[PDB]
Amino acid sequence: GAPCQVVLQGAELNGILQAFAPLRTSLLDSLLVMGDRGILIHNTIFGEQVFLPLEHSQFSRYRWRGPTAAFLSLVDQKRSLLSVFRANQYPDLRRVELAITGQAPFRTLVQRIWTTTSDGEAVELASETLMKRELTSFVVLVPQGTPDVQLRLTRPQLTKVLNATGADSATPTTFELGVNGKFSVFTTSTCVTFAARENAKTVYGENTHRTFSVVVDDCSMRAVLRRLQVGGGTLKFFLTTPVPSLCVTATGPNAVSAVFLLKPQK
Amino acid sequence: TGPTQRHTYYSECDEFRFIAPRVLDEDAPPEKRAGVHDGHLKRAPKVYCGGDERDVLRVGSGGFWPRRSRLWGGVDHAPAGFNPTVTVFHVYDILENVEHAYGMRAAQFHARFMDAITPTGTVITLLGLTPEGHRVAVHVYGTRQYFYMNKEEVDRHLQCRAPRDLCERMAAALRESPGASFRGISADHFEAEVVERTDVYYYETRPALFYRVYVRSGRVLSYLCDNFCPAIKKYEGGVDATTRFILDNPGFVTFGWYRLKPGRNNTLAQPRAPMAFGTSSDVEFNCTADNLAIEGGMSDLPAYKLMCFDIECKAGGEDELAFPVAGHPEDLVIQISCLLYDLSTTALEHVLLFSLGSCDLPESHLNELAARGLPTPVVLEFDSEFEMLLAFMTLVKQYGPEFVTGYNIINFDWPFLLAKLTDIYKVPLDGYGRMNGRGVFRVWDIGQSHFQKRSKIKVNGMVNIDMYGIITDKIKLSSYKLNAVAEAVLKDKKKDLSYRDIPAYYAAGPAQRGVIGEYCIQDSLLVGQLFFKFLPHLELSAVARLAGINITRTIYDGQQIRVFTCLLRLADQKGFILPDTQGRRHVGYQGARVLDPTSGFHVNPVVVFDFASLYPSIIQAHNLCFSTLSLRADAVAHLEAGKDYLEIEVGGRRLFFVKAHVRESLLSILLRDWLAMRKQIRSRIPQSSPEEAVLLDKQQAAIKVVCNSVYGFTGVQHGLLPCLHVAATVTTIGREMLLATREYVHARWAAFEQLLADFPEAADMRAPGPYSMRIIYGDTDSIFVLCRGLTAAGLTAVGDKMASHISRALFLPPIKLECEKTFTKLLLIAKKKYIGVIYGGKMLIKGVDLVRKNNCAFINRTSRALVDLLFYDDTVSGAAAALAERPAEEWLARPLPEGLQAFGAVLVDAHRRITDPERDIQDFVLTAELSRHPRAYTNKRLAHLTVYYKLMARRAQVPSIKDRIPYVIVAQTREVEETVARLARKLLVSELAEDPAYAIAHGVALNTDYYFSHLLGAACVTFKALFGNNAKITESLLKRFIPEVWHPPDDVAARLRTAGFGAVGAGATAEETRRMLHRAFDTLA
DNA sequence: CTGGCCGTCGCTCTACAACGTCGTGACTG
DNA sequence: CAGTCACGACGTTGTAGAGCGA
Ligand SMILES: [Mg+2]
Ligand SMILES: [Mg+2]
Repeated sequence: GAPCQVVLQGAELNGILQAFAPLRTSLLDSLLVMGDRGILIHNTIFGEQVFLPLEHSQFSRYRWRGPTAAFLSLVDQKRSLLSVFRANQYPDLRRVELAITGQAPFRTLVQRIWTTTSDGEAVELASETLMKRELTSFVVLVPQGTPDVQLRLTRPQLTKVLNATGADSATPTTFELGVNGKFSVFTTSTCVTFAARENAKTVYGENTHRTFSVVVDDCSMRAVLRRLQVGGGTLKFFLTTPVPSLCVTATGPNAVSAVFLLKPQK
Repeated sequence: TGPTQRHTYYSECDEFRFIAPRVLDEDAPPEKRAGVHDGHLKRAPKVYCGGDERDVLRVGSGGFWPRRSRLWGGVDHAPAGFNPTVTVFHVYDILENVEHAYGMRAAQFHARFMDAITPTGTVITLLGLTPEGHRVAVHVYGTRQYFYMNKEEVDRHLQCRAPRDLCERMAAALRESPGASFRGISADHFEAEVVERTDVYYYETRPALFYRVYVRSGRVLSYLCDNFCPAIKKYEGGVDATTRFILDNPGFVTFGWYRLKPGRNNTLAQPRAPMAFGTSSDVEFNCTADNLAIEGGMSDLPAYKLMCFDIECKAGGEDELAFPVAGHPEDLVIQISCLLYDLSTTALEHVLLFSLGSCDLPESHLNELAARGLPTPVVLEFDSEFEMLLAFMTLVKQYGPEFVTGYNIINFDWPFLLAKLTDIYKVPLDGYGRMNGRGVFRVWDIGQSHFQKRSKIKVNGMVNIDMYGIITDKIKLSSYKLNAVAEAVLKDKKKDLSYRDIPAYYAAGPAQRGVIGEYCIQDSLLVGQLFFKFLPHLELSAVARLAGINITRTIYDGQQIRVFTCLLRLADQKGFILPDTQGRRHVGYQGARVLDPTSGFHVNPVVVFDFASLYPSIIQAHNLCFSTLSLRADAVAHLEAGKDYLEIEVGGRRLFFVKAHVRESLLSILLRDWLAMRKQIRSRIPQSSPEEAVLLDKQQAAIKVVCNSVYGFTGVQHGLLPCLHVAATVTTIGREMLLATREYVHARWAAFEQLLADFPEAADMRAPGPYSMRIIYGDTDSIFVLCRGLTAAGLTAVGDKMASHISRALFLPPIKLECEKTFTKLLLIAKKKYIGVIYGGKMLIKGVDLVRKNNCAFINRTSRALVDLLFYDDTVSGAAAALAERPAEEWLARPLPEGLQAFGAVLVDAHRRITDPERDIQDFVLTAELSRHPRAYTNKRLAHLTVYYKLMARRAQVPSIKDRIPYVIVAQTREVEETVARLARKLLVSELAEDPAYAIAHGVALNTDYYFSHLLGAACVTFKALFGNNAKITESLLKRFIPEVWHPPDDVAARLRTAGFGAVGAGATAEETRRMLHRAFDTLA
């Protein structure tokens, strides 16, 4: 048996695929990092940070012996370790495995694939098997602590927030919450509001109680959150820090998320 | 009184253009120390030496430089009663000049000679030494050039009744001529006679009557051949008088010992009176060719002098860092180093330094010279450029070195001098060679001339050998700067003064000028050493002797004229005449087969069979010639197919060549006689003295070079005597032989039993595993045979036996297949590209990047390390053998074998070193040759042309055509991206190319992405063959060895840190990275 | 009573640069 | 939900360098 083992099969592989289907080849270039807690995918889109965590709970079987490991998704700058989950590229899947080998400073991941064969006998797609070495000296910065305020939007609501921001640095936008739960965003033009709770314009969340204002010259939101194809999703503010930032998450275990750096207006 | 013919060199001078740096005026205020004085001055030119002073042009009891001259202007300076007897003399050079009886009125020539130049005539001057060291000129009278025209054709065209009619027609045609140059030419300037000859082309060509027409002058002959009757074919009109002299007299040579002797009616060579001398000789004679004989048995070179010289220049314009231009009056020659050697002993005799301004050589340099037993440098000082150049040209005239060498003298040192002497000053050069006037003294650069192979210099009696030309033809170097060549060939590291250092050293007083002096002398001594290592004069004279052309033409005039002249000698004694082509597309015919290689790394023994002198042997074996070919089948109907002629299809046409017993091929006769001669010479090299052995070695090499050229001669479209039927037949037969060898080997020794049936000695060569013997490669005349199941140890001999067996099986007796070598390992990469190790142990590298001049030292060293691993490490050798067990695509999906870890280690180390900020930029210098003039390029966007125009913009030294231009590829900074659009994203290599001197000086960074990509490229190209010959798979697998690193841009990292993001990876203990993930996943949620 | 040029062959790989096309990719009514 | 303007990468040709073999 391999020293480290990961398996997706059946509904679990049906799950991960169900999770990945909306990603739309955005994440395929990425850092992939691995531990006992699961798999984490990381990439920058238009400069802003993007992540997809996958907890060990989503895997049919798992292991993790050795330090954290880190890979780049792109294999030989052409194929990728995530290509498997671009669901229309392989409608035929039945199992996928990851295994790791080599000692802790210089490991290698191997990825293996099996498919339907007019029957469930799971023939191996041997030619498609992938190998990728560990990054020797990677450094990646990741979220920490807890969001200070959370707000929960449906697909209509979140898209209308994207409508409510201006499109570029020539059209800066301010996100706000006013006292007694008046969430808002505006861009001189394109002013909108949602009524917070701890029907169309109501928003649910946590720590909704605190009033604040943050402004954004960054163009990114109109592009990033569209091309991760967000459905329903949460705003998760990190408002407290000298520079605040906003994690906008999706919904379901496809919790693909992007963190937007804001103006440090005191 | 006065010389019969006027001397045109300066024997006296009292007004000249004085040009001199103002910085030499030590008492002048600095307001007045810039630039040059330039004005005419009414003094005789002076030279200063050791506190003494002399007129440059006075010949007398003193003298600051040696002389080997008798006359000066009209004065005879030989001691009274000087009248040496000449019996034997060595000839090194031959001139041909036209004399006129009327001009020779008052020279007291005997009637024999006057007759020969009566209207006018061509005189062959043999230039030479006596064994006592006197300079000799022997003027030979009575050699006429001639050409032929078919009698029937010219009788039809001109209605000639007689040979005298033809002469009348020819004189008339020259009289009514543009330019009116043939004034008073007469029918009696011509003789015509009727002879029977055959045109050399085709076996069917019947003998016919021709008028042979004698002409007294080359000018006449060349005009008649261009203009007389263009419709009527001419034969041998291109042959010069020297050639006629050499061929019309049996055994005569263009380089070698002669004797004077009684001629036809006991006639004797007449000594010329000194006033009738044509040249700066000590003694001169008039004679006819029957007064001459080869002095056989006399061997050794006489005491000829070699001058090795080097000029240095200084710019004078406002920009003193601009490279000097020659045509600019103020860009002066400031020093001329001049070393005089005796060729017979190799001894340095004189060291002469010419300097504009005072010049005190450093004592350290004088002591080094004194230690080495070298003559103390005489330093000659001049107040102006003119006086220095005049003095140098005077030394050249008065000392008259028969040989002149230097380094890049043809491209730089000579042109710069001649430009000054002819453009700035108006000195006629035509008296400054051996003749006293009217001689050639000329440089030809390549220029726009599409044809011209090299730059040339002709000085009428002075053999110029440029060591830059010699070295680039005998050593393969990325750079041919003198100090690189010194390091490579002589094994001396030597400092080399930059042109940009010269101005400061010049203006820093006499001692600093002395330092420039030291450098100039050291340069010239290196060049001396190179010359005496390679002994280029011995090679060249050997070829000159063999080919029957003069030494000068041997050096500058190509390969064709060598075969042409030998073929002419043989055609003559057979009754053939050679026709001249009138006037002045990729390939003319199909060449050699190269088999498709079984590409891979072969660890079983590989034997190489190769045909010795394939194309020469084919020409002999199949009796191939102009004169043996027929296109018409009609031409051979009286002969029997098979036994009288070869019928062969060539270029999609049926050719016939008759066999040797019908008619023997002229080309075959040449090659047979030469190869006999070569075998004879090599049979004596063992039982010879070390001094004699050097000469014999030079002789046999000359023969090899000339034999090898015969095939090419036939293949030249628009050459002297082309025949593309012969050239194409040679390669056709060669193609058939290579395939025949393959078919035979495959059939005959498919099974080990069959090999043992031929070679009992194979019985104890059998190695473990299955026997097979298959041809894996072959190119032109070599074939490579992979011999599974046999041991390398015995293979050499058994293969020599097999080669000899295949020979007598398949091929006619001059043809000989030989077993050259066995490889124990062979990386057969591609056609014309392989790396392997010979059974003795030696690595042979062919075709690949490691042995190409263009690529930089860094990439080459790394490549050589990877190759030395694959071949000379056991572990890696086995791993590379083990890759071959599987299809190449599978290696993308399995761990690469354990042994190839070391090969990985080398790439990792190279990656690490390439990005070292304390790298030496010389390791990154790429180079390419200017093949042609920059405006003869179609694709203008090339790295070396980019650097070429940058150098010219910067007024740096512009490279000559055929020079290798060094460059580095610089980092694409925004400043660079500017300069480019400032010449009207990712930029091409060409745009990021730069002169390495500039790159050093301005601290320009190298393009590491380029150089590392190019390393991985060189690796990938070479080791494709380990991985199914697939470049994409190999690039992938090699790239997997490098330690990849990912971290965000520093600005982003900083900003994220200010927003409370935690770290994973480096910069933290592993447990902190674990901790941080457990926060991350739950905050991403 | 003044003028001339020049003058081995073909095969082959590889890099480089220019040219055209291809699959992707967010997109609007 | 599909006709669509646009973009980075790929394959292909020609040139050029430079060697291979006579
Ligand atoms: Mg020099
Ligand atoms: Mg050979």
